[PDB]
Amino acid sequence: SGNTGSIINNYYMQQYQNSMDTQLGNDWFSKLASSAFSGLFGALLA
Amino acid sequence: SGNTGSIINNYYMQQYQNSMDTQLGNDWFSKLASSAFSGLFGALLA
Amino acid sequence: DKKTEETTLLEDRILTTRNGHTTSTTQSSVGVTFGYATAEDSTSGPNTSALETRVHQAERFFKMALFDWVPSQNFGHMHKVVLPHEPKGVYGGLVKSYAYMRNGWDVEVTAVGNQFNGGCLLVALVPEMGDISDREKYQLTLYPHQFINPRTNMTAHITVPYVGVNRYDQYKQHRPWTLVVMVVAPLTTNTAGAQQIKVYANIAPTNVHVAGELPSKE
Amino acid sequence: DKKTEETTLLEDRILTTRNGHTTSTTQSSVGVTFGYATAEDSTSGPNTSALETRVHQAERFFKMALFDWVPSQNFGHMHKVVLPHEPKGVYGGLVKSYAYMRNGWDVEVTAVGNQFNGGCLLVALVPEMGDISDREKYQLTLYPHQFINPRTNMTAHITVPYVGVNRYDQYKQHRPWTLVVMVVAPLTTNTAGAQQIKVYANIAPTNVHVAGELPSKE
Amino acid sequence: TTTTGESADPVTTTVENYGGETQVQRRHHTDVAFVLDRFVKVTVSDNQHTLDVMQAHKDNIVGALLRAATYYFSDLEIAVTHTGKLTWVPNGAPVSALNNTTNPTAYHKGPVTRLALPYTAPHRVLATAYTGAHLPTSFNFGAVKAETITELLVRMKRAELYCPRPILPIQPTGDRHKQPLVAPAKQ
Amino acid sequence: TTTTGESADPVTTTVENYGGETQVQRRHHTDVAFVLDRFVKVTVSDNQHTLDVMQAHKDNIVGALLRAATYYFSDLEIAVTHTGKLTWVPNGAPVSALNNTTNPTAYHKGPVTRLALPYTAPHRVLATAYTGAHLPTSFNFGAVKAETITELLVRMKRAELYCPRPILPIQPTGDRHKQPLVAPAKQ
Amino acid sequence: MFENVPYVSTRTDGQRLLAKFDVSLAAKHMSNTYLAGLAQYYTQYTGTINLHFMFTGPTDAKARYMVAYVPPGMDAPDNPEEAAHCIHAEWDTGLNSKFTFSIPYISAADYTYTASHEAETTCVQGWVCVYQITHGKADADALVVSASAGKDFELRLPVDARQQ
Repeated sequence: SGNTGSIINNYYMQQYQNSMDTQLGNDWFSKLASSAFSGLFGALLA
Repeated sequence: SGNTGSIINNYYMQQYQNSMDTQLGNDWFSKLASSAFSGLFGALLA
Repeated sequence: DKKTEETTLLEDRILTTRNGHTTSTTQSSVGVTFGYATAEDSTSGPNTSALETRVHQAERFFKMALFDWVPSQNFGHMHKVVLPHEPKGVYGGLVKSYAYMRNGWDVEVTAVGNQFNGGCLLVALVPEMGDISDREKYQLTLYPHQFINPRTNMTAHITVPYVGVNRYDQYKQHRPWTLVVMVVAPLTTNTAGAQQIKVYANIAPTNVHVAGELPSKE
Repeated sequence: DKKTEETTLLEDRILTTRNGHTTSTTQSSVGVTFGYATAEDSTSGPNTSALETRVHQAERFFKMALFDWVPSQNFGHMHKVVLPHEPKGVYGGLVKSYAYMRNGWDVEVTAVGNQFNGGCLLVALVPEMGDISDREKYQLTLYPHQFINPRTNMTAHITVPYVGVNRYDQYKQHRPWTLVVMVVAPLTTNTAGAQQIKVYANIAPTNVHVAGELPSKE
Repeated sequence: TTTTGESADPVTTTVENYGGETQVQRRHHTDVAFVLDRFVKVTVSDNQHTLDVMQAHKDNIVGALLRAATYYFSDLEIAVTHTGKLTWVPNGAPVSALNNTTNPTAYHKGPVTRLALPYTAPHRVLATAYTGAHLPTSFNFGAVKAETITELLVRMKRAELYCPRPILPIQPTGDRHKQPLVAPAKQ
Repeated sequence: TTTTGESADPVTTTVENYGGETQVQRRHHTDVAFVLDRFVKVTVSDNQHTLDVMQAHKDNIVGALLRAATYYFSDLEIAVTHTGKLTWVPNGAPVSALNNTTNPTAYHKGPVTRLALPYTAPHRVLATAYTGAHLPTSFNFGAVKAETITELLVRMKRAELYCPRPILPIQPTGDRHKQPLVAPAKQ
Repeated sequence: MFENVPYVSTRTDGQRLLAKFDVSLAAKHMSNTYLAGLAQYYTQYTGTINLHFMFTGPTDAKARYMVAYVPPGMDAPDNPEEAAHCIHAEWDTGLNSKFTFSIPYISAADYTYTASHEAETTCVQGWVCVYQITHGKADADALVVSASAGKDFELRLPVDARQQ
């Protein structure tokens, strides 16, 4: 994920190594960057 | 490859252990050494 | 050409031209006038024993100024020039290294003023133009032309083929094309027009071919 | 290379080289030595945002003199030069109009004397050559080379690729190739040799690519 | 490429417009989770210190970059050079707890002592700014206390950032900001 | 085996020509990647030092052999005997960075401190020579700085070499160069 | 930035050079720029940079501009006709306020430094000069410019050189 590069898994359970997230109910700038217009808007000659 | 002889693989990912090369598009002296003439060029007797 | 949004108070009819690594956008086109043909004759004649070559690098834009249009100059006031004239850069270099050569022209003349000016210019390209009489300025429309009229457009665009009694020329002593600009309606200035109008040109030598490499000292 | 007729007292092993509209025949070839490779790496790298272009016109022969080989100069006497050096014509023009560029070399060095001379020259091309010691002239054969030896040949021919820590260079301040010629056996003159030998070079910039058009005043 | 500028809709042209050829990138290095995943010194003043990421230097890569976002989430890893017993306490714990050893207390083993700690605030996410300035009590990762705390470093793990904030460089005196860059010994 | 000597085309005869019988070889030891894959002392003068492989002794196996090529590529491994914190910085970094600890900084654990570093120049390959002498700023692997740098060694990993350059031995005084070789104690 | 302001101002009608600057993320004109504030933490980069020119004038104000990228090797020309030989782009005002333009990565090496060395007199990567070709009733009027990262623009080798 971040600056982490061990090929073997943690000796400790992930329940102890990290905090567990809960959910209730891929993101944004990423999407927004892509929706960028890149054409010409005019009429091209030659 | 070089002076390296561990039988077990690196504990760290190769992405961290080394620099990754990129390509864009076996070598030379090696080839050239082999293309060496080794016959006689003459006409042999006996 | 055309633009979107809807209608508006400003301009539209957008058009981008591109020769080599050079572009030229214009939100006030009126189209582009085409020469005496759509494609040049055979670029590889017998007269060149087929030793001719073409240079893509030359085909790029280069700017050169014309004059200042002011209310003083009235009908028939005309500013002419023979292309290439003093040529610089890559294109220029060709002339110094090849005995013979040929190319057509991509001309974009731009008289930027403002929509409150009245008046109107006529821009044309002429083959073997040798001094027109006053009367025959009236029949200038027989040449590849295009008008600039402030209420309507800012830029005039005309593309034209190489011509001549010879498949290839020696620009150093005969050029066929002469770009002219003439006033037909003297410049109006009114309340909010622009005092005077600076006229420039954006040009590109098209389909440049050269033959007969010359000797060289540098 | 080879020739016919049968055998004879003169020379054979004919070979004609051609770059652009320039040729170079030689009835006394000994073959041509190939660089560090047979083909250059990718000519279109990221470092050029692919705005690079190639000029066929540059790839032609150009001559430049080296020195006079005389019996005086003995072992280790060496004459070096960095290519391009002062470049003229089309090729030269490129250097003045493009920020970065690259090309390899087609070198044909010709020490024309006569078959009764003894002695022998060693001609090579070197990457980043920065002053050799006296001892390391002995290990000059590690470079693309070829000998000229009067009893055998008149011309030495070596073709070589562009090299460098950069895909493209600024010749105006780094050239990788340095053409050298060294005496290995001092020139013999005997009864009917030639008094002295004039050494010239016939060169061609190979696979010339340029990128980054510069501004211009002329 | 003309656009209606007022729109605020992103526009990104390319070298292709004039004839160039856009290439490939590998923005691994400019990846949020990644850049912030390193240690940063934090100025400790007492022998007890509340863990807070806003205390990284505002011009230090991590702190500069953290401040380039308005809301953030992450777990923590800490490296303390201390003496005696090091005790940690979770966000919202009475300060008096730092003295108790039944709390996560690590004995000495020099030089440094390294730990992995869970995000422990009671909000869904924390903030870099706040308009309701001076940041709230609760924006912490707990506190630490050891007989002696010579040095302290923190590392953000699993970082998430929301809403970008500005990030400025140095204002150059002249036309550009020239300076000494790592070069080989002259010889 | 007569050849046209001028050609410059390689020729290699064999003992077979007169009746001998060419045998087998195992030139493992004369393998580029292999020979250069070892540590070499580099003369450090300050308590901060730019990493450059050209600084190996020109008569030392590695340096002699590296200089036997004109262009090279490789990753690095370093072994520093130092004091305090050792900080490394990537090629092209403002020298001022060496003081910052959020950069790859390794704490002390004597005697030496060993690291593996990525080739970090911005060229496709680096050079041994150069005619455009004195080698360019950019031909480095970054720089290192520690309160005290007693000794420094480097190791080239993944080495690639291009275009051979000469490599000379000792010029003997007499007919051959005689000297003392490792022998058993006389007794 | 051009001395405390984001825009450039039409001095007077005619061939004027509105701006000219160094192609480095250190450049004085960047400085307040996100791109530069970001680049300050990586040694190298490669990529395309985008320039955006939004004309702010009144409906009766018309102008025509040119922008070029002057690669190093010469000195940045002070007038279009000399600059007309580099990669450039001309354009007039109209319904569309904005015009974007990409600055090509054309260097010897595959990567380049964000940082600027003391030994460098000239900006290692050339400059970009923006002119005005003409105008009418356009004097005084502002042409505000911004810059964004291009598609293939890349930042690499994170570094922490700054005060603390």
